[PDB]
Amino acid sequence: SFAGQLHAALDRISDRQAAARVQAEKFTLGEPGIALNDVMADMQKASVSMQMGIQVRNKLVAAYQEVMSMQV
Amino acid sequence: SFAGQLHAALDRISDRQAAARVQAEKFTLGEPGIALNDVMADMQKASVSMQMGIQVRNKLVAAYQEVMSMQV
Amino acid sequence: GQSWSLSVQTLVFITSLTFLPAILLMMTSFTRIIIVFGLLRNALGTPSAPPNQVLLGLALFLTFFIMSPVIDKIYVDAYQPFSEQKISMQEALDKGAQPLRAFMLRQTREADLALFARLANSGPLQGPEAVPMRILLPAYVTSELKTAFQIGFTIFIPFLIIDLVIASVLMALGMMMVPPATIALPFKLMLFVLVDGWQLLMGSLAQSFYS
Amino acid sequence: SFTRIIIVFGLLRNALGTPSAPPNQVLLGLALFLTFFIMSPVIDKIYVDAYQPFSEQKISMQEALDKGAQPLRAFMLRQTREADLALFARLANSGPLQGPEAVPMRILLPAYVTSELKTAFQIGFTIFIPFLIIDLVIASVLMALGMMMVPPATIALPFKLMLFVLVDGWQLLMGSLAQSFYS
Amino acid sequence: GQSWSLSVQTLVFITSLTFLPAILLMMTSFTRIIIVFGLLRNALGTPSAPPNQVLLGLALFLTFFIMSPVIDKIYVDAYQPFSEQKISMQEALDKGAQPLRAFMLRQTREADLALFARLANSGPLQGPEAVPMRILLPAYVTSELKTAFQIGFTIFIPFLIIDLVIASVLMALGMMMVPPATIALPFKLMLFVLVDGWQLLMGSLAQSFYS
Amino acid sequence: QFAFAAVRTAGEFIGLQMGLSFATFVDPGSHLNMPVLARIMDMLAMLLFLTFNGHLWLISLLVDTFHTLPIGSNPVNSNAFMALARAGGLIFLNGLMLALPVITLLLTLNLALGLLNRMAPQLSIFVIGFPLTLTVGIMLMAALMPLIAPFCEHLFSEIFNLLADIVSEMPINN
Amino acid sequence: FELLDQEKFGISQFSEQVNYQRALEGELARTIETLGPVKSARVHLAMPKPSLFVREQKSPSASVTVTLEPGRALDEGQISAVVHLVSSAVAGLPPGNVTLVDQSGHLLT
Amino acid sequence: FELLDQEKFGISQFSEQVNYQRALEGELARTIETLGPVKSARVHLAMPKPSLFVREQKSPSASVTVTLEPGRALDEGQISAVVHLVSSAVAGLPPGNVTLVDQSGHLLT
Amino acid sequence: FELLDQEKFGISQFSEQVNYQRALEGELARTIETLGPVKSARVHLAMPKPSLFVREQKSPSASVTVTLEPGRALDEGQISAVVHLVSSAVAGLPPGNVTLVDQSGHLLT
Amino acid sequence: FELLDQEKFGISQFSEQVNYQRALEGELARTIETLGPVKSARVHLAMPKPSLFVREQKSPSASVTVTLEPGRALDEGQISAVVHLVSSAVAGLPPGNVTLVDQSGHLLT
Amino acid sequence: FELLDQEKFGISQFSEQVNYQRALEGELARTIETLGPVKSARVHLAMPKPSLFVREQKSPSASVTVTLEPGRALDEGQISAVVHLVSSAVAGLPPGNVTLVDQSGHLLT
Amino acid sequence: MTPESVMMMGTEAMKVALALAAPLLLVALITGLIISILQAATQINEMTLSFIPKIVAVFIAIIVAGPWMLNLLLDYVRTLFSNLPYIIG
Amino acid sequence: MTPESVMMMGTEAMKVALALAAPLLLVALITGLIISILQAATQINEMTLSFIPKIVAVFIAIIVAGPWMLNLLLDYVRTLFSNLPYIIG
Repeated sequence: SFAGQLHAALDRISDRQAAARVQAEKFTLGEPGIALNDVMADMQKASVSMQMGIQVRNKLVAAYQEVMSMQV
Repeated sequence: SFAGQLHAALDRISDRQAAARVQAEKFTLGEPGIALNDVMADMQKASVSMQMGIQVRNKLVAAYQEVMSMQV
Repeated sequence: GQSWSLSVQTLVFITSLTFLPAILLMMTSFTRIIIVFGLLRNALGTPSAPPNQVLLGLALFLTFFIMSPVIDKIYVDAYQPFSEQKISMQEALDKGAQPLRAFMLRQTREADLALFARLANSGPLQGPEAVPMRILLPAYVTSELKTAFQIGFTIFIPFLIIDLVIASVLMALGMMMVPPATIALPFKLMLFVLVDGWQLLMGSLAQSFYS
Repeated sequence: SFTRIIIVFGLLRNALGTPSAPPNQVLLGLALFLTFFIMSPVIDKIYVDAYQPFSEQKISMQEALDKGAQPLRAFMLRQTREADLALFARLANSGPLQGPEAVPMRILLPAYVTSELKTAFQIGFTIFIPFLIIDLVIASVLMALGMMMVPPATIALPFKLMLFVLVDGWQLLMGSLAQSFYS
Repeated sequence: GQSWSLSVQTLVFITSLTFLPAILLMMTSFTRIIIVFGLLRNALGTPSAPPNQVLLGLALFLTFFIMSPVIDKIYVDAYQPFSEQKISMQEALDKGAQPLRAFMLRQTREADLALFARLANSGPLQGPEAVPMRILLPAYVTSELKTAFQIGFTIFIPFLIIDLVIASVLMALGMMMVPPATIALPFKLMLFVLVDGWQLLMGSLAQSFYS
Repeated sequence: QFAFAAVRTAGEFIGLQMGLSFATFVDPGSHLNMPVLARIMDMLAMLLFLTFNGHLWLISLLVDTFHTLPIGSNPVNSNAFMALARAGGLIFLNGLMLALPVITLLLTLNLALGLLNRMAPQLSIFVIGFPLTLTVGIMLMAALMPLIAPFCEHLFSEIFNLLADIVSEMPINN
Repeated sequence: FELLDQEKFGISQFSEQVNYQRALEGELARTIETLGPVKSARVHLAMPKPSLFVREQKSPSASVTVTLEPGRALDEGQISAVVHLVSSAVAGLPPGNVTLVDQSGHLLT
Repeated sequence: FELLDQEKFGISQFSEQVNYQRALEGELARTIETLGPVKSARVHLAMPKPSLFVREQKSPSASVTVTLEPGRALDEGQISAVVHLVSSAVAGLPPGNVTLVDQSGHLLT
Repeated sequence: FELLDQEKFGISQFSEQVNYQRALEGELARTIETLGPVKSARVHLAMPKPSLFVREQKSPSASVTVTLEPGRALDEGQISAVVHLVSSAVAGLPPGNVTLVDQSGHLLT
Repeated sequence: FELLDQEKFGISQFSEQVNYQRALEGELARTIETLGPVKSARVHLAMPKPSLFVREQKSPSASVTVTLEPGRALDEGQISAVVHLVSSAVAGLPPGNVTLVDQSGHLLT
Repeated sequence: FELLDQEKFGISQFSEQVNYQRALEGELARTIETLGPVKSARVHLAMPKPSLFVREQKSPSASVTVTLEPGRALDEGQISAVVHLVSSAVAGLPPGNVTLVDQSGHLLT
Repeated sequence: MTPESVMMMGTEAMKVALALAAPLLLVALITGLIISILQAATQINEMTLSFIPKIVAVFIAIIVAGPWMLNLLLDYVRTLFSNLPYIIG
Repeated sequence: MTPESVMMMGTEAMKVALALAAPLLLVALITGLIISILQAATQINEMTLSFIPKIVAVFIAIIVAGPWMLNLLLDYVRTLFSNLPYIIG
């Protein structure tokens, strides 16, 4: 179970980003009950998650290239 | 075909950049109708498009070199 | 269904831009072509006579011409709904891979996939149209590198016959320490160019891939 | 995991008599695919014993590392060799004991490495032997008729490839390698 | 009017700078020249008697000279309208590539062109000129590869004749069991240097290029 | 690799006695005779190394060399490179000892065939001699395999005995 | 029948699948003769599968030419007897390709 | 039987799987003869053999041509006797492909 | 028959598919003779093997030249008898390419 | 049995697994003869379609053709005697594929 | 025809497709002779295959030179008889390229 | 593919070897035979006096053979190249 | 692996070579001996004069031997590949 786990990770990241986006969209239209500090914190958490994801992607692709560029 | 797709992508990138540049020029010429909230956004989107294009170019040339340098 | 955000869509697309040109070309489309080209170059008796870059470019062009139909099918079925935002990336991947999977399965063997399934401990399939991408690729790769060897051997045979007959006739006429290879090489080259080995060979390879 | 598979594939490629006849990229891809197919049970067990507590945050890493490493060491112990383990124990002044128990990491890994190298060479020799037989017989028949100066390499190689494709070498070879790894 | 911005134009120029010397030179003019040089090296009965760097330099100089009229044509038709920004890259590239396309079309084999067109599944052409470069390039490569070996066999012939005659005259007097290869090399080299094979062959291949 | 090289030469010398020595003329291209009867023993030797230990015995030497040589400013002793260079030596020594039966038996057949010249001077050894030697020479290989099984072990220990003294007597040679 | 018995040094690849088809036609026509109303049949087959860069099936055909006995005529269900008698004895030949003709013209299929 | 008898220099592999099919047909028709109402049978098979790395069905067929004894007719369950007698003696041949025909037309299947 | 008759050591690659076509024409014309009103037929085929740089094959053609018996004329349905008798005995030949002509001009097709 | 004694230089791999099946059929039919009511049996096997994960594996079948002694008939449990006598002597042959037929039609299975 | 029957050890490649065309012309003219009003025909063909991907592909042509019997003239529908008799017996030759001429000039086509 | 096809492929390929070499080998062998019988009646020779006649006999044999030696080579390889989409299956 | 396992692998490798080559080796010498006898009894010869018949003699032996020589290498390697998980242990 590798591709399934990777797709689950991507699903979680995209879901968090979508939640942040919809919360910001709900706030900017004037719906009560949404806090500016709350939406800012959620957006920052989403950005941190995306940065972690891209770091993992870079590490994995670098390892793949290093391990498959060698000559047997 | 590959040539057609490449031409279409490059032409649309160039059209986006030209539209952004002409909008900025119209703004700096003093003609009313530009609120500075569109020129900056369009310039940023054009820069994003150029970054995507150069990343695709780097990946494509790397792949081409890798497949062409194989010892057959 | 849920749709991935643009920030991760571009990430996954760029990541796929690393594997897709390298592996999806090396072990999917023209491995047999490059193998048989190398074998033909060896059989010609003058290794590394044609430029490797020229051979690779010609092989790539022949590969594109070979896979043009399936390329067109996946191109329309993936891009056009994607271009009009009709489908999401997750479903677009499977929809594009379905015709490619069908074409790949059309060419593979049976014993290879059976052995791979038995190794993977997957449950028996009553319908052939259920092989996952995990099990499909190795069977196709091994079938390709199996058929390439026999095609190369068939190509090798006539030049071997010519070399044997010229060596035999030379030694019958009484030339022991005369290298036949340095003498037969012009004859092998003339036979190849006169029977149009390159054009006929690539046409036959294309027809074999089609059928 | 699979240092032996690439070695045996290289031995087969050299036995074929043609350098880099299959692309190195395709050889590595096939090796990786076979490796993951073979290790799928062990990898699944490791995934369970690691993620299942860790995903729900029930244990700490200071024990999770040991819990995830124990099955891998148990699997590797079968592939290791008693003589190599004993020699490394003598080198590193560790307690031999009558019953093996929790061989240290400093000793277990090199024994596995050298045992895999030894078995890889043993399989490669047997893979090389049939091609050597073909070369011997073709050279002998060429010499017997008075063609001692004709290079058999241009003659042996087509016969080697024909035999290799005719005996369905790839499928039975990979099956035998997988069965050897299993038992 | 439409054109490309400076950034995308320089991006395209830098990208094309990668293909241009490698392939646009390898598979266009002097691949058959280097093939002939390698065949002559093999025919001389000595590995790498002329060094590879020297051979490549001579081939590069020869192809530069050969392509001089086409170079002048493409220069005066593309660079001059482009060096003074009187034309955009979009059509400047096509105008520059047109003379080279015509040269490739002239140096092509009709059978190869027809086979490639049938493989590509495109037969609506009304004239030879309207062919696309995509179908023109592989046929040109194949024709150049054919003529390379066609010249190479003719290069081979004289050394084969010398070897055969020296072996026959050597073994006719009871010296059958001694290799005449070591004795044929001085005679072949003397013949080549006396006939001035290099200068004559360069002119011959230039005339072959001029058809 | 001296143990390998002596084994390598022994197989080659067997081949040279039947049909593999036609490279006696000027330097050819490919040897035309190398993989015929060399690689059979060029790779069988490493298996017998794996019968005892592949790297274990070599590694055990490396640890002991550190005890003998603690890495310092002591200059490397002389009169030792010549001794190990003088070792082979055994490359042709042990090569012929393994080659004792094959060399004699093949030559006796060579001598026997030549005696027929006085009965028929047109024996045509280019016609009859080569086929007759090959079948006997190949046959001797299969039946002489057990003779090689303990013989290879001789070189392994002898080189080990040579190596053990050199690495141990050098530190006390200062 | 004769082709299997026939033995020659030459082993022409083509004349192999033609010396065989000529025997099938002669065997198929020997059964239609042993069928009652038919006095003598004469069948030709049309097997053609060559194609270039295409998946075309290039399906086969046959043309029986029965010569009914004096004063006889094949009924409507006696035609399918001779159609399926040939459609089935030939690989990949549907019954829509078999052509039956009397000794008086009269295309029956 | 005949296949064992049919041994010759002929290295053709195709005439191997054809000299055999011609013997099966002659053996299958020797049993249908020893079946009571049948006086003489005549069966042709339509076995397509090539099938490597493809999903093509390549299903076979047969066409028996029994010639019943004077004054006899196969019953409704005597047809399946001769159908399964051939459907089972041939590899991969369902009973829906066997064609039985009398000496008077009369497609029975 | 003629192809069987034309058996020799010489192996002309072209003259193989031509010595055969000349036999087909002579066999096809032997049946049209045994057809009632026809006294003697004479058929030529136009099978074009070459398929290089051509979008379509363009098919094959034939030209029968029947010579009806004294005082006879082929009816409107007796033409399709001789058309399909040849259209089907030749691989890939539609009935729109067969040309039937009497001994008095009179293109019938 | 007799085929096993026969040995030849030829490597006929296919005629290896066919000369054997022809002996099994002749051995299986020699036992069914030594069975009481049966006077002479005649069995054909259908070893077929080896494959893996196919829609239908099909399996191999057989078709016994016993010829009972004058004035005899196999009972309902005497059929399974001859079915299992063949279903078990052949590798991978279920008893649902064996076909038993008398000398008077009468499919018994 | 007769030239095709003739066999020579030498086989010039071009003289292969020319010794054949000379036989077609002699065979085509032997039928037009057996056509009633015609006393003797004389046909030449103009087969040229150098056409690929060109605006002006070109086509094959023929030129019959019939010599009608004393006191006769081909009708308007008797011309198409001799046109299609040649247009169809030659591969790729439309009826718009056949040229018919009497023994008195008189281009009929 | 079964090993029988390889034997069939070898058999057809090797049969070409005999036919092509047959005119050259036969004329060379008979030439030595022609001299040998003519080397009676004062059989005195020097050593062989037979190799040079082999040259001219074989030399003219190749000339008279000419294209048919190459013509077979053109056809045998052409079928194998054309059968490549069929030797696979 | 005991040393017996090492040497047992070299046995059948040479034996198959002994088995495969012997029919071809015997044909070469048998044909040579006949000509060698012909090289007596009015001994006129050039050097051997036997090369042409010898090549043809073994050439026909290829047809005579053919498949079962090829079939020899086919099963021996399968036996070797059958014990690959078993030679190590």
